[PDB]
Amino acid sequence: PFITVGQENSTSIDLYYEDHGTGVPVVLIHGFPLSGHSWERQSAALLDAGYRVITYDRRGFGQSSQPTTGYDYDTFAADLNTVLETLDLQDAVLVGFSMGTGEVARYVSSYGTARIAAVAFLASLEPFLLKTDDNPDGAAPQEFFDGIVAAVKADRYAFYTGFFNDFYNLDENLGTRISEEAVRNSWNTAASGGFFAAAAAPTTWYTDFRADIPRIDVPALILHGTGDRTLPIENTARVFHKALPSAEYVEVEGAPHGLLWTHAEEVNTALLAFLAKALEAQKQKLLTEVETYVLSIIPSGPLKAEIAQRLEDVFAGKNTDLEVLMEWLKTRPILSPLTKGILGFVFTLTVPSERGLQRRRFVQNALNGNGDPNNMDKAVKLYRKLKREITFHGAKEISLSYSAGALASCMGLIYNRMGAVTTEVAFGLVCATCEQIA
Amino acid sequence: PFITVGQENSTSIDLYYEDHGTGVPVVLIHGFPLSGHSWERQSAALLDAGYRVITYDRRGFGQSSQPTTGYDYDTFAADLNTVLETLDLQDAVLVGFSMGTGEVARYVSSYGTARIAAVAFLASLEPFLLKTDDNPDGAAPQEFFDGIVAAVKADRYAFYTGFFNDFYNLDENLGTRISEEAVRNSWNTAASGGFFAAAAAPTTWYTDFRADIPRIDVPALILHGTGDRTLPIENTARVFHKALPSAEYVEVEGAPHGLLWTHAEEVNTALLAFLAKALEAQKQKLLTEVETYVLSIIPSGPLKAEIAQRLEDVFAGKNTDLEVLMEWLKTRPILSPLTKGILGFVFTLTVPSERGLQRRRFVQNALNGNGDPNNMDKAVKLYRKLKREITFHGAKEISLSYSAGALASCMGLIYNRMGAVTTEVAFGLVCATCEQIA
Amino acid sequence: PFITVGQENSTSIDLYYEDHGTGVPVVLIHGFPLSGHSWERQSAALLDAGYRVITYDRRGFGQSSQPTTGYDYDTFAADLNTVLETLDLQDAVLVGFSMGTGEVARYVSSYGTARIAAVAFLASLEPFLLKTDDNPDGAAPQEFFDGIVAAVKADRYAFYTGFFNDFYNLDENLGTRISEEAVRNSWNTAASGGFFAAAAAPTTWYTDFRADIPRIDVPALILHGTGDRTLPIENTARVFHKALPSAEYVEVEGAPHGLLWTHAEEVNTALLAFLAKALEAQKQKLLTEVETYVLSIIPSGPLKAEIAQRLEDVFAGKNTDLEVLMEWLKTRPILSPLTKGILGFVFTLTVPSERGLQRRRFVQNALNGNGDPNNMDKAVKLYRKLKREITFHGAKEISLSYSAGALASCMGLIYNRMGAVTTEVAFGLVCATCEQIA
Amino acid sequence: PFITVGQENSTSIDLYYEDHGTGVPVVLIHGFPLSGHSWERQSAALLDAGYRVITYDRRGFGQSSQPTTGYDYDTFAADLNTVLETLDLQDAVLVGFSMGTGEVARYVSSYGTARIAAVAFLASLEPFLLKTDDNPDGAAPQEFFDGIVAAVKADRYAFYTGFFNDFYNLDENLGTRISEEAVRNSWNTAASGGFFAAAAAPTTWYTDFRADIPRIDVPALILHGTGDRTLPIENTARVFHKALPSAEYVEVEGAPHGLLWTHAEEVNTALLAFLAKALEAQKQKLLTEVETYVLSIIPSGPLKAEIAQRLEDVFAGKNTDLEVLMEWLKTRPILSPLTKGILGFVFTLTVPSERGLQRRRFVQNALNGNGDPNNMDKAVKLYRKLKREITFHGAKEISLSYSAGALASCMGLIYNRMGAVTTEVAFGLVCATCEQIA
Repeated sequence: PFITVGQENSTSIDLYYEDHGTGVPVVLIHGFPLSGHSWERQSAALLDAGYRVITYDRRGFGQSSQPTTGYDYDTFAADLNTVLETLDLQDAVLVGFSMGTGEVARYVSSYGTARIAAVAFLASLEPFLLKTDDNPDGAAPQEFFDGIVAAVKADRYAFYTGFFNDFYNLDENLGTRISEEAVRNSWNTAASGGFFAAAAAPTTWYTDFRADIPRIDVPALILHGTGDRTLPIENTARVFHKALPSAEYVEVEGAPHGLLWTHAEEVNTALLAFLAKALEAQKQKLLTEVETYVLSIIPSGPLKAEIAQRLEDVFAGKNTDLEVLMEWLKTRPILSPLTKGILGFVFTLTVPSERGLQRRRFVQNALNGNGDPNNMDKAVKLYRKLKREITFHGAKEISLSYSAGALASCMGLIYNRMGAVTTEVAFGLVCATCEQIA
Repeated sequence: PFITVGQENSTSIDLYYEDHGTGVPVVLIHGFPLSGHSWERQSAALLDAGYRVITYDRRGFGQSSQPTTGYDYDTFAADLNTVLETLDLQDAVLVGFSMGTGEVARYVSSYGTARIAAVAFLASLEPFLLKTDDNPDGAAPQEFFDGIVAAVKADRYAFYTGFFNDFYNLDENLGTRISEEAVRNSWNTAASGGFFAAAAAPTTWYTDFRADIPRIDVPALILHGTGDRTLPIENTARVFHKALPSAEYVEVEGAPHGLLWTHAEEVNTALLAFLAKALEAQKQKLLTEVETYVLSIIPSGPLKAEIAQRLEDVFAGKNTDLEVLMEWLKTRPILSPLTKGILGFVFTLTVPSERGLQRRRFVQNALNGNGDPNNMDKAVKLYRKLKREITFHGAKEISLSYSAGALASCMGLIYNRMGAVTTEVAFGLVCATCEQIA
Repeated sequence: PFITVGQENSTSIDLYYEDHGTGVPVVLIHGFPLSGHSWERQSAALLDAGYRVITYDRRGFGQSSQPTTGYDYDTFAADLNTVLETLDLQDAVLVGFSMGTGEVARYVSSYGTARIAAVAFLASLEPFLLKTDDNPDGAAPQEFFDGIVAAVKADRYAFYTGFFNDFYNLDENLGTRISEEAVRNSWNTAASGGFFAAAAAPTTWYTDFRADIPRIDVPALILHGTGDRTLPIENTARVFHKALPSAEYVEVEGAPHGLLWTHAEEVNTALLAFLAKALEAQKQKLLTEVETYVLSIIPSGPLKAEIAQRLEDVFAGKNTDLEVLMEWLKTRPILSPLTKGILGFVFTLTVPSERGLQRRRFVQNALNGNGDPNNMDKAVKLYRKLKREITFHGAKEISLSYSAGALASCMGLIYNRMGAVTTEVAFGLVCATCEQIA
Repeated sequence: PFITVGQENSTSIDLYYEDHGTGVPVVLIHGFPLSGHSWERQSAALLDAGYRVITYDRRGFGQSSQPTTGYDYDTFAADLNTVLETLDLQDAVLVGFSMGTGEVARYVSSYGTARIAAVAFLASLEPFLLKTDDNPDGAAPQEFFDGIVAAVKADRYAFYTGFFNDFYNLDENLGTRISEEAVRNSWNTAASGGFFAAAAAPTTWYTDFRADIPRIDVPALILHGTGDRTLPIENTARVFHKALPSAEYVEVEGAPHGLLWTHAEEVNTALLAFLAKALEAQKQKLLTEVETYVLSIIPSGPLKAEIAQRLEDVFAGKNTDLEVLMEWLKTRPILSPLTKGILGFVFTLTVPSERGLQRRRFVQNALNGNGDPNNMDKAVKLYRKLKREITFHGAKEISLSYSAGALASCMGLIYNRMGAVTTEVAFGLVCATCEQIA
């Protein structure tokens, strides 16, 4: 599986990637000098949780092409962008490691967070590795990194065995956390990378990410090992935590750089917990926002109280039957025919349990909107535009330039054949429909 | 004449209606199982008085379409809503009878009173007909209403002759209050209705309106016959009066259910009296509305209190001389020239005595608006729409699409004796002029 | 509700009709000289059974326009055609009465039975009323009918009272089966018809339908009253039964012509029973035909036996859960991935109980068909054509000119968004898909 | 350049006008009997200060058409309106001279000051020239003006030489303040005017503007010459100042009527000072508005406070060196590269001192935008639209319909000197660029 992301002379820059599972897209960005297959312990856990794991090999590493140009985070983010755009991910999760944490930071700070739901930084490079007079929180001067570069061009293969000695802490974890077989393969992966890439990659480690940090507006997770030899914890995560206090901070005791394998159990537990927590918060933040707009059409009374509980009992996840709901919604005294349709429309999008009902008829008759030929035509012009939309705020703004009858008819288009459009965009119409009747 | 209010399969649910006369819109809603033509005696009196009679046929009755769905007051009110919206009525009058009294209450409790000036409940269903343990004030248990439904489904046509026997009290009024021919027509009307409508209509009689009663904020009239056999007065109007004491209560002695025809002379007298009283209340309520917008331009001080008194002493009908008003209005130090014109313009329209003398100039120079042909042209374009306009909300709505300079010149047109628009639209200009200074 | 079906000089020929309920379309064609409202006892029973009742007024009768041309069964069938085409009915039921039985016969013999599922003849005219030397089974010579025509032009209104005297047998059923009120309305309906229509309609009674009878290839029901005075049972249904022995024959004892009201209970019971029986037979005749083709792809073994029972337990109507079925279908040893998708596709179309499952994934991956760009394109060309198709035989023939992979991909289009197309057309693809793999 | 403002028979009434410079729109209205070109000394001074000079010729004078109807101030103001509306001026300045002062006064009392920021009356006609019994403060009786009309109709050309003798005071200023050549051109202009215009114009001089004076709510400037022979200062400006005390009053000593040329130095100083005061209130509120959008890209912190100070110290006009600014902007840790370019782009547009030196590089690399052929192509499509635009609000709205990458690249085109739009439009790009990054 490849994705063309560039062009070099006569050759085309293609990246190897894998696409597994179904659900919330989770992008795993590996680090130096491994490939996407180094996530194999994290991949298994994410697939069991019900996520969609998408891993790719960075240019010059793994099974991807090996160019001699474009080795900077501005290009790396551009490659990530191309991957996200081609695969068309919405509300995805970016998880980075080593060099991968830089790609996550650079993408959010350059391409925004229209497609991103949450981020995770495992053994990050942030905020700065280069120790200068402007930033004493560095780990080493440029003379150190230059020694590494000269070492790779000297003997790239021999450099690996020494690098992995501090990567997994073989003087501490060999035969314990990581077998001798696992070390050999990690060497093979590094050896199967680009010769020019491994010599150019370290020159990207001392890149300044200080300008990229405050552009993070999504729930973040900063995780780092205490026994990390390659990336000193005191020069990375500690000052990063100060720059982004809102991010969940987790230190793994006695964990090397490659804590993806050694301390897999600790990382996998903390990562799945963060995702289960952070995505639950936004899923619910759209539900209470919809509930706000939906209750703004219901006249104050006992029903406005009753409708809220039937919603809350659904928003929490308590089992409820639609037949009783759809019937109880029909036999409602205060509610107008128009608002019965809107409530029924919400109830279908909020319950995983459809109860095996094809569809209801009282709402279809309610969502007609007086059946005006010019009004139904204004509903299909909207329906084509909502399919191209991705965000909640995007769906609401577009569907606010149409009449209330048009929105209802447009809701009818979505009610019979959904969908196409997605639930986040679906709520954008509903929140717009209830807002127009005010 | 039809108004589309719904949709059924391939067919459209249309309602037959009539629009006669010019003046204050009066909407007459018939009851079971007649049509809009049953108001022909009340209509005639309203047409002679100078009102605007608007009658429509309920779905499944009269000349309207005959659907098999939506026979509840929420649909009945929704249909009523669509009718009011299409004709775009402001400060209209709702008169209900039998089932029609239910539609008025449900409309007010669901769609508000933005278009309603006053309401009237003739032989009401309110508050409840179904006699249960929670409400002993019912007229009969559900087994009774179900017997009627079963009687209709047996032979709806044979059911009519028996129904009309207690409807008009033929053992008391036949040959006296109502001829046999008029009864024949009432049968034909019932026979020309929907078969499903007549079988679904009785199930709406025992609807609870107790939650809708206190939502009535417009002047109401509760009228009922003492000899009503179909709707016992002790189970309807008597307990209805306790829930809404503010409503004018009038009993017609020895009057049956169909008192629209039998005691027509009595009903028309009580109804015309109610409108002349309730609208007089609103005429002055528009004057206080003008006072509201006009005082929002006057600076806080002793004058803002005195001006309110100068307005109220005129609005009530107390005798006042223009010479004192026009002179005292002229020699005011703090008030700007613009607000002098608006105050003078109001003062000229509310007092009948101009004395047949010259015109004034200080108001004329402010309301001239500099006398520019294109500015006067935006005033005559306004003048062209205001002579064709009838309502207060209509004049206001139109002159808000014009420049601030245009409003001044248009107020000048009516003051300078060029134009001659109605009193209600003139205030629409004033309220719009005062609205622009905000 | 009107349907334009013709043109006369400056005027347009429109027909009044009603469209109620949802389900299998049942067209009720009234007789002379009533309207569609005369089905009001049959309409109520059909609406409770779950059918879709569609009644219309014949040209020159009821609320329909009253032309002076086109009074023949060739035109009457043409009008029926226009109604069926405009409403777009599929697998509908034609029920005729008096003159209406002729319209049913003429339509089937001229326009085919592409839209017809079953027919019913209540008090038929078939096969011939005119008693000549060629057909002694007539009821009267032409001199009799000519006396009627002269009687109508003499006094159309007076003719009705005498006609209804033999129509309902008032000397037998008045005050018993039919009230005096019901008779008055039937008069009103006849009086509200076309003056020229009532004088031209009888000249259509002695029309020869002998050439139309053998074109009936659908399940039929011949019903007639024994006490029918207008249409002698011995001259109609008796010789009709001989011409069509396959038709269910039912005689109602002591029933007049208008047995629609008098013997409503007997007719409604026999009609609902025939429909419940006759449509069950075809619904099942498509299921066993599909089962035949579906089992023709499964290799002989224990599963071919097991798959048949899971289908039969569904075809009968026994409750079954899809989750167990879809999972058991997945974990099948002999079955290829391709055939798993087809079985899952059948299981979704056969159960009313969807169990509240959004959709399955193993079948979507199965129905891909190797994901060939040229093969998926050949699937959408088919999908546009299947929406325009109506019959089972029509769907099969079209979808037999495409590759097996195209059908699978086309089944995928229908699997994600059905539908669009309908189940009868849906099975046409399946039966074609399994047939191509042979 | 012409503006259609009316219609006369087969011909169209067009006015010649000029639109020069960029900044606050200043409309200069000339007087009798010259043209718009008589402002050439004020135009030059206003253009150097950085204003936008807009002059037009009154109907019947200069290069404008010469109709024989519509010679009154109500029409003159109407013409001015059409010009202001067509050009769509916002917060403009109306400056009148001689006969021109009446149009400014006449415009403000009819169309408001929604488009007007300030007004200026040079050698005004206000408040009244006609000496009557109501106003002894007049300049002349009706017999004087009638003598002028008769003098013009006698020999319009000969009238000019005598008129200009008192217009510029040739017996005092000839050869000193104004040459004989300048007078000759002034003669040519008057002779090229309408014959009927010069005979109808004087009849507008004695028009009453007293009702128009108190409607002036904007900062005003009353200026007049003391040695004015055509308009005696004691009968015009002296009593005008009393009617509008809030207006800045400035008398030019020893100045004739035509003080636009003779005392240009005196007028330009007083006019620019008046403009510098009334317009300054608006000048600062747009600069802070730019600052508002610019600060919306800077992350909240200590720098957001320092950057605000760096903006304010430049907007006021305090001397600052770009080398320190561009270097300090370059060596900023928190600021992203993209926002560095925008700040540098603003810093380059706000300081007049380029030092006649080189360009900067850190901004060139930021405004590149990844150098994508399609993103850069969307930048040149914008540049074509921005060269034709004039206002700040106009530039912002257009460049808000393009992508963020295009805006960056478009800012690059103008910065790398591949284009040249105005400062007001330049900020329109910046303000549009900053709004999209949110």
